[PDB]
Amino acid sequence: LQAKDKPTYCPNRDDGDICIVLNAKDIGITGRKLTDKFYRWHTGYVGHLKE
Amino acid sequence: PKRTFQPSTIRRKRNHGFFARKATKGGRRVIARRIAKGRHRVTA
Amino acid sequence: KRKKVQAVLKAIKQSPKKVNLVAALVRGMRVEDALMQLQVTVKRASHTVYRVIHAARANASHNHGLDPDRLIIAEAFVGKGLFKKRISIHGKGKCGLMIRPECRLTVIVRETTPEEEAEIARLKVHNFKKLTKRERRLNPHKLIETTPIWNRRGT
Amino acid sequence: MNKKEIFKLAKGFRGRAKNCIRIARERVEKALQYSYRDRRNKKREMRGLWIERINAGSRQHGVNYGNFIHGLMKENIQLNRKVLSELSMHEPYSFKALVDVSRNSFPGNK
Amino acid sequence: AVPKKKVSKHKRGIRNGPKALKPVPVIIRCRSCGRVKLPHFFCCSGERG
Amino acid sequence: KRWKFKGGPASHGCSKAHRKGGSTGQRDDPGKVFKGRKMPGHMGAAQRTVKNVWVYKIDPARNL
Amino acid sequence: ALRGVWQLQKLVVSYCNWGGSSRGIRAFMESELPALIEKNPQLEVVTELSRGQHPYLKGIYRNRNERVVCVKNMDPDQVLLNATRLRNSLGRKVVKLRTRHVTKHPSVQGTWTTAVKF
RNA sequence: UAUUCCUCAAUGACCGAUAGCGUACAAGUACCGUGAGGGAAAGGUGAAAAGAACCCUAUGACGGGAGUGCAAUAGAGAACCUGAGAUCCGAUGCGAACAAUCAGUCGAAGGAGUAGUCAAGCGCACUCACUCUAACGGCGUACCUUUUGCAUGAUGGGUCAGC
Ligand SMILES: [K+]
Ligand SMILES: [K+]
Ligand SMILES: [K+]
Ligand SMILES: [Mg+2]
Ligand SMILES: [Mg+2]
Ligand SMILES: [Mg+2]
Ligand SMILES: [Mg+2]
Ligand SMILES: [Mg+2]
Ligand SMILES: [Mg+2]
Ligand SMILES: [Mg+2]
Ligand SMILES: [Mg+2]
Ligand SMILES: [Mg+2]
Ligand SMILES: [Mg+2]
Ligand SMILES: [Mg+2]
Ligand SMILES: [Mg+2]
Ligand SMILES: [Mg+2]
Ligand SMILES: [Mg+2]
Ligand SMILES: [Mg+2]
Ligand SMILES: [Mg+2]
Ligand SMILES: [Mg+2]
Ligand SMILES: [Mg+2]
Ligand SMILES: [Mg+2]
Ligand SMILES: [Mg+2]
Ligand SMILES: [Mg+2]
Ligand SMILES: [Mg+2]
Ligand SMILES: [Mg+2]
Ligand SMILES: [Mg+2]
Ligand SMILES: [Mg+2]
Ligand SMILES: [Mg+2]
Ligand SMILES: [Mg+2]
Ligand SMILES: [Mg+2]
Ligand SMILES: [Mg+2]
Ligand SMILES: [Mg+2]
Ligand SMILES: [Zn+2]
Repeated sequence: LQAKDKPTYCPNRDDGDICIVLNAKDIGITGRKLTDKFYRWHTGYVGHLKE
Repeated sequence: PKRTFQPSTIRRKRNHGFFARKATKGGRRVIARRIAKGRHRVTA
Repeated sequence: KRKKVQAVLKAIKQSPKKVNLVAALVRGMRVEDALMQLQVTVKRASHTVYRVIHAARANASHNHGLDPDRLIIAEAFVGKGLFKKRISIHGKGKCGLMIRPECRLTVIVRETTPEEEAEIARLKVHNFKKLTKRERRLNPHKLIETTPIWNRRGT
Repeated sequence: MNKKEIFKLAKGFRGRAKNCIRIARERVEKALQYSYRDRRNKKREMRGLWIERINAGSRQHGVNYGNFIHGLMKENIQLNRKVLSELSMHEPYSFKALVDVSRNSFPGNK
Repeated sequence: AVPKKKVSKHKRGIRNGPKALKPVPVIIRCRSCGRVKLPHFFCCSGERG
Repeated sequence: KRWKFKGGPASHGCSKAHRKGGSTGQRDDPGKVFKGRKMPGHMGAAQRTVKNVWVYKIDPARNL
Repeated sequence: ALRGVWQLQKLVVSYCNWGGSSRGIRAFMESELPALIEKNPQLEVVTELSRGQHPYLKGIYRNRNERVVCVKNMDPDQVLLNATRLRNSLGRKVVKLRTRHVTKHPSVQGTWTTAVKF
């Protein structure tokens, strides 16, 4: 996506290719990350950190 | 409130007048100092 | 021959901000449309800007041979003048500094180009389009002429 | 430094930093310090750009930069990184020839 | 409370932006007396008043 | 009126803070006013729903 | 000289025969000016007198450019060095060099694109 | 031999309108104080007033023409030679309402305006042409003083001109 595999790479331009990812529900996850990895975010109100 | 300057012409002439300054030795030096400086109003 | 004709009024006893607030309304307007808008704008500076625009049209007509029906307001700007310094007295023995202001007004007019006349004719046809500020100042209002009629049989 | 010479260098500065001598003298000196530092930082920035382009050109044929540059060192080919990157961008077949020569020289592990 | 810093020209102009005047959409002039007026303003009554 | 606050006393020395809200935060940690703080503003004229309200009678001739 | 065409055309030497700041440029004319004229046949050397002013060397080029170097209070070696600098220059404006390799065809085999096959 | 309330003549590597006496100008004035006392500010049209007859628009010319004059922004009523800066209002070109920070520096797509050279066939490609703007990327916590040590939430400074 960064177009870092093209020999005409320039950092200040956007010339990456288009990535089409198939079968996203069959991605592999190792270990116990299904029940031990969390996504957390704060909604701006005090005491409202969500996981 | 009652301010400090309460005017009275006879009191002014009796304290800072020409013949009140001319009466004592300090006032005569005041008159000499005023004339030497060049004041228009030598006395009050 | 002469492209631009100006008229300057000095020593107006008002604020430059207050005068410029009305002077910025009429920039880029036609003269006979600005004169009509200044007669329905309720401000103190409206009479002054009316006088200066009137004098500019008169100068262009009389001295330099320009056509009064085809004048447009190229520029209209405000400069400072001789400010008068007085003292304002507050409570508790303090003071500030008060200013009585004075300004000058300059109005510059020119003849409308034939291309701009074609623009005005294109703008006066009916369309639903959003107008930019230049086109809106070129076509500012709808002028309606009415006659008084006594005993128009109704209410 | 002169006042007018600072007012020439503060040309194009936003705000009161192009009119007032007290404000313009501070911002001009910071600009001169940035220019002095960036005369040294430009060299590192450009060399990193060359390495990125050489690596991108070389990995197309399956050879890493680290193997490719050491193969050209082993074959006593003394083209520097700037010229190599320009070759990768503008002469793809000569760069492919250089990649093949370097692969025959130093294949590395893996 | 006092202002902590000086208000720059950029911020002063942004503040005074929306307060500028706007033109009037409809203007009427009487054909007889020639007065320029807004709608719903009375100037003249016709003849035989 | 909006949030049924108590306000301040009507006597005993209180000066010009009879119906004001009082404090609006703690000092310096956090150093800011929290979101959702109860403050004066426009009241009512919003949409509300009343649940479990009982139908007593029906007049189909007049649709009442 | 741009593609064989010499760009400096006129070299004006303005001096003064009375003032003390023109001693170096005066002594430059007897010593180094004939050698410069003899070794530069294509160049035109003009001599001007301006009493009571400071001396200078003015170079006038083909692209309608004038470059003036004031040579007050200088030595003949410095005056000759600045005359040589005037001769060796194309008369272009003194700005930063953007590129040190000027080309109009950057590629012979064609610039790499996405649709390049090997 | 000492001094200058005084007079006459002369000199200055003394000053030149924030300087020189407090006072280049009706100053120990105006103004402040009960009083003793304190104590300012403010120079210049043009060679000569020839200081703008007359016309137009406004209540009113200080405006726009006309005329005098070398010159009129050289057009003033204790002020008009030159006319800098902070500051205010406009015009032209580019950026600018989905993107944050001592506001720059190093690269830079694009947009806009404008030049010249001459061999060859009066085109066209050459001058990295030149000037203004800068989407986007990397990097970047003001200055002075005082300190073992300050982006410091330690001091000082609203800005400009003169001293
Ligand atoms: K003049
Ligand atoms: K940047
Ligand atoms: K403190
Ligand atoms: Mg009051
Ligand atoms: Mg009082
Ligand atoms: Mg103030
Ligand atoms: Mg004020
Ligand atoms: Mg209670
Ligand atoms: Mg109560
Ligand atoms: Mg109370
Ligand atoms: Mg109280
Ligand atoms: Mg003085
Ligand atoms: Mg002066
Ligand atoms: Mg003065
Ligand atoms: Mg008195
Ligand atoms: Mg007059
Ligand atoms: Mg003169
Ligand atoms: Mg300015
Ligand atoms: Mg603009
Ligand atoms: Mg955008
Ligand atoms: Mg921001
Ligand atoms: Mg740059
Ligand atoms: Mg460009
Ligand atoms: Mg172009
Ligand atoms: Mg950063
Ligand atoms: Mg300490
Ligand atoms: Mg120390
Ligand atoms: Mg630090
Ligand atoms: Mg601080
Ligand atoms: Mg701070
Ligand atoms: Mg201290
Ligand atoms: Mg402070
Ligand atoms: Mg200063
Ligand atoms: Zn009417």
